[PDB]
Amino acid sequence: FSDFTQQLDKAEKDPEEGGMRPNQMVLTSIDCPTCGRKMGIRTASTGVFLGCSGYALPPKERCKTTINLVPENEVLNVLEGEDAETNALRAKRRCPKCGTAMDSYLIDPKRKLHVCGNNPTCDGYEIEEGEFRIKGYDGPIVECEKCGSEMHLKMGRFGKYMACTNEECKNTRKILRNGEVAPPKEDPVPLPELPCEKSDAYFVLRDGAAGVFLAANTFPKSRETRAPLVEELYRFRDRLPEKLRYLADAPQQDPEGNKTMVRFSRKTKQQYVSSEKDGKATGWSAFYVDGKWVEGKK
Amino acid sequence: TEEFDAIKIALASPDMIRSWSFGEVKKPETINYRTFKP
Amino acid sequence: GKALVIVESPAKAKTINKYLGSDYVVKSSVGHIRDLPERGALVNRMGVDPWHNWEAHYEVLPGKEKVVSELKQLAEKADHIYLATDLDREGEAIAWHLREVIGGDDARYSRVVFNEITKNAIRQAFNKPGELNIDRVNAQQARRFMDRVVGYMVSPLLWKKIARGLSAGRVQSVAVRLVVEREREIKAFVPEEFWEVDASTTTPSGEALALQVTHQNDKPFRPVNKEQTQAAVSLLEKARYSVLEREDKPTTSKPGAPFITSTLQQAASTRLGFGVKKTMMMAQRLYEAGYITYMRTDSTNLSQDAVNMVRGYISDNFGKKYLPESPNQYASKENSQEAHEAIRPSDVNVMAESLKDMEADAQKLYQLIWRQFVACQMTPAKYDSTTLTVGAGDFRLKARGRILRFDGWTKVMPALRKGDEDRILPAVNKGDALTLVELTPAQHFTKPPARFSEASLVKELEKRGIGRPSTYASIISTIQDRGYVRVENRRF
Ligand SMILES: [Zn+2]
Ligand SMILES: [Zn+2]
Ligand SMILES: [Zn+2]
Repeated sequence: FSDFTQQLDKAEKDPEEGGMRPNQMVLTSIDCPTCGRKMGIRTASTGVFLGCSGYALPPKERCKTTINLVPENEVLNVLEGEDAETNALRAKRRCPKCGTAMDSYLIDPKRKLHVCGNNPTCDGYEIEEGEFRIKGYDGPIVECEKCGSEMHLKMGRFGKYMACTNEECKNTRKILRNGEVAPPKEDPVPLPELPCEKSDAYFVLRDGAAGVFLAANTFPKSRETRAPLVEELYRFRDRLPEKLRYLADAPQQDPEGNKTMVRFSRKTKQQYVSSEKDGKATGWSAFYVDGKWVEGKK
Repeated sequence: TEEFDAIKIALASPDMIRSWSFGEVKKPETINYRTFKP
Repeated sequence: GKALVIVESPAKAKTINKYLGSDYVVKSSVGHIRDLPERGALVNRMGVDPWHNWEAHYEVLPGKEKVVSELKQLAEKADHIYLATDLDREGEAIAWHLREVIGGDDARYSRVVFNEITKNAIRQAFNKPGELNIDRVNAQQARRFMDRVVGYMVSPLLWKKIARGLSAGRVQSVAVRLVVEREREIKAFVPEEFWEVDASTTTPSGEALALQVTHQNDKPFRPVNKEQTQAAVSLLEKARYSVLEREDKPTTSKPGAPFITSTLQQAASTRLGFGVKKTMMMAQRLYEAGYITYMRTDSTNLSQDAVNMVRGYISDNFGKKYLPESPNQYASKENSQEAHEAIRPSDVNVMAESLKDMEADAQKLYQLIWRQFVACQMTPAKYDSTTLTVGAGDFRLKARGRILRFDGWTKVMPALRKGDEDRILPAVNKGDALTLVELTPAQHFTKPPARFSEASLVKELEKRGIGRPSTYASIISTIQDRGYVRVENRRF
């Protein structure tokens, strides 16, 4: 501990006193889409990314625009055997200022970027009219309904959203409690009277193609998951938007006296009610068909 | 109507059947029960 | 009354309760049961106080409540509790925690170590027992605390200087360093061009003989460009070729050691395309179904029974020429220790094809483990190696051949493919003339160091004693999730 603390304390100090160097911006000739300025190459726990020096300027002159740096993945040819790694090294550009090889990244469907291996100790950079494809980030592959391009999952200051990789389209979906993705955005209603159980939050009611679901108000942090009970809806029936009221009319309990929950029948695009015992389905369901509620075995 | 003279039969080329169809059906769905619409 | 015995692995318990029957109540802790969760907040978070003589705050794992509980009431109908965890410091510590969670009086506790499953072992277990070693326990507490301090005190520094979500650790950070150094090694690599020249010739009889040029003017032949390669071919085309020497010699091939966690992962990766995590999942299934021994081990040792069992099998299924006079010996490390044993089938008589209750991949893994275990105790493969020395002007040429005479261990573990020396050479004697047919020049380039694979990095870690069998897989994942390295085409 004595040795360790000697090192830790020294590391805590300013770089000039021998402290740990904080991350370092290395600029490059690229135009920030928000302000055109030169752009620099940056590392975060998320990966390696392209940033605009306005990040270091106070609010008045602050710029939070960022670009993701998609690397060119080395594709070693198994048929080349021992050659496969050597040719990969041959494939790389070499830095002007030093013998060190360079590693390659995509900035536009027209542009490609080379960065030295000893970055940021070495500041060599190169920019090429090279065109390849670019991904906004990575996660659950989704297809953008507005342009057919791939859509991925992204994280930020607002939790989790879903966005399309085509730079020409900003169509962004979103994550929801009990489904892969949610079309664009939808119509929510809050309830302060339903407390969460795994967390201290409160529950809110949401709608989407997935169905109608409850969710916790600190959604990115709580991420708590359940469908609403019919008796719950009946208790907050006044808050329910005009369409949703019918769900409150639905039979609250099954013939065994178990309690009922609200589910979405994807095959028929309609809400239904079902009952569970010991958390397992009772094999009973009721549906809404032409202004009436009908019930039977699943 | 069409005043045909005879009837002919043969195997179905995939391009021919695809030319018949006015679209592809890709899901097991039939009709909605909230509103009786396909 | 009834005696309560406690071991680490459930599978091992069920097996012990058998070779002991009733009268005793065997159970397992299924792991550690308890662990950790100036600035007071920092100390509360770490669970240990470096500024207060290392006072700690252990607490049952959020997933062992039942285990601990069910173990509680069982302590009632128990006369004397027998802690039977592993003899190493980790096992010793699990015993220490059990004793402090179950409470009672020291005399109510005893420490026993099980050699093997054989009754010749489970018996001697209670024969000459002892109690827990406080020194061993404190040694493990020291390691656990040092790893804690580093992770909970260095990471925050990273959050401040570099970025949030970052981590640092004794094992974690050097694994990354290894990948970083190999990366820089590759990016700085500059391929070197070199040429090779081979010559096709005819013996005085008419047989074909391929030769490689090895020397010129008595210096290793290694042209670096086409020009130099041409200057040489021009001379070789006009030269007279004659045999200098023919060295026939008996050579052997030896089987490898039975598997350990690291080597199993590497073999499964090279011969079955299995990733480290998958290999361990299949191995886990096999162990729990009683087909093989613990999948986590760093020792290639084999018990005498295991050795008699396999020799017994080799003897009935292959014959004498495959059974060595006495057991094959290996591993002489003077600092080596003894722990569990090597990974092998629990019963040599059980073939992979008879495990119809296992997935196909688990059968493939079992077959890999089986064959390695049986080949290990068989006789060497025998070959007749031939080396031909040829002279041509100022050049020296060579040809090497090999003819299999006895497969030995390769009977159970075949040569996937013929090697470069697995060929034959025509009859020719010293002084014989050779007729040149054609000369083939070949351009080549040195290649950069290979990239690490999951198993490959594990191999490097174990080589330097960095991780543990039960943590290798876990390490490979953490460095990826943390964003320090990435895997592509199964390479780091
Ligand atoms: Zn900007
Ligand atoms: Zn450079
Ligand atoms: Zn789009």
